[PDB]
Amino acid sequence: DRFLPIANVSRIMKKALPANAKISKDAKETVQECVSEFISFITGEASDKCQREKRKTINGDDLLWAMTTLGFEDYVEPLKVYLQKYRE
Amino acid sequence: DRFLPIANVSRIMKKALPANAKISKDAKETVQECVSEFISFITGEASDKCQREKRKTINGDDLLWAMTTLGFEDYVEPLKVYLQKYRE
Amino acid sequence: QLPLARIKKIMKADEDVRMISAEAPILFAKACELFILELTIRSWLHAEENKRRTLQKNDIAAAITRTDIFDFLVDIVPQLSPMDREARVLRYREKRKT
Amino acid sequence: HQLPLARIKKIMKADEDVRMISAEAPILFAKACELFILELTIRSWLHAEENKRRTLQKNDIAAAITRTDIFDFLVDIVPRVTQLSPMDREARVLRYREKRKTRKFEKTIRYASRKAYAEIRPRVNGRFAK
DNA sequence: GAAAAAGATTGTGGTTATGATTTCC
DNA sequence: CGGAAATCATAACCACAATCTTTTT
Repeated sequence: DRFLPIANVSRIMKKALPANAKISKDAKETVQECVSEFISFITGEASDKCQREKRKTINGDDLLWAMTTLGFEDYVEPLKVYLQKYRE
Repeated sequence: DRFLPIANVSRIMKKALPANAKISKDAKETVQECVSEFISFITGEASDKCQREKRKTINGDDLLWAMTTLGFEDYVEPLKVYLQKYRE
Repeated sequence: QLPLARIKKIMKADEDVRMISAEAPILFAKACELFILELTIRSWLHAEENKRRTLQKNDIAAAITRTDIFDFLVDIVPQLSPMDREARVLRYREKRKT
Repeated sequence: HQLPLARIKKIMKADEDVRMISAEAPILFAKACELFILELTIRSWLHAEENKRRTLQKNDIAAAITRTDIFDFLVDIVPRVTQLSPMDREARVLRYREKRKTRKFEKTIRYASRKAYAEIRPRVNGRFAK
């Protein structure tokens, strides 16, 4: 629907956890909804920057700009690396 | 979704055609829809034979009985052979 | 990955949005991965403090509570100066009911 | 298999009167669908040849359906023990076309205490465990 | 005949490999 | 339309209580 598939989210949560660990269904549902709000959140600020700048396509630099201003700077440098190894 | 996957139907069609032959999108879609009707047609008739015999599990002999009844007799002998030779 | 298409859909649900570059959903797929991992890492800290080996909703709730940059998530379980970010978070939370 | 068993079961179970299905039934059906496709395609290719074409087309499938009596249950897709007597068989085709709309292809749970046990039980990696 | 125990066989869901569809050309 | 590549959907896997079918009582 309006969420990323819970099975992808589950797969990623496990990677952050030990083998011993198990995850509740409602914990998967919560993370799923947070993941979606994160997209809406970042997209919101980036979209705002584009309308201020008279442009109408959101690009990667917009998204990266939004993460830096919203406190997610830790993601920016690995994301840049990832962009280019993908060949941008 | 109510159909079998169009790629698989398409593979089986090609085995009945010459190498030359080509198959349109709409011909694949039509055959795909016909196969689903075949299943429903056979399954409904086998389902009735089960109710009449006050049974609740549709089994292979119910399918074969329906096929003969509805005029697909030409499949029955190969299917019985297919039953046993697969079944091992 | 995380599916590019459902990312694009979620992005375009904001009416204001307009056009999206092709690199953007690919960039989000990796960023959502990192976000899931940080949220999980910090939720797991809570579950350990309570000597359970199962991650539960209230662990995620505690991590959202504990870490400021997760402010925007406050409604799910009922760089910028600390307070300019707060204003961007509030305007976002109010648009969410719209 | 050349046709997915689970998807066959799905189509079978769209009939509300179906309860349980033996493990052979889908296996048998996968092979019967194969023969049905081969026969349907064989006869459709005739019509393409009569029309001096190399491409198989919807209207070829329709011609085969129209020419082949036991395919008359399929007349709706292309608008505009002994075998039943053509007339007896005809009545079963009409009852089939009568029932056709009532088919629901959404997931339905038929045995709830099974679902109860399946959602409470050990899984190694999604799989049921001992 | 009817009831009941024995014996036989399926439905059920979380994960991921498998392969089905979507996009190009 | 077929084919390659990229993207994405899901069928198969697992085993046992529940339920169906046969045999006993």
